[PDB]
Amino acid sequence: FXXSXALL
Repeated sequence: FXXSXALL
């Protein structure tokens, strides 16, 4: 969840 792990 919350995108790819780049930002979150």
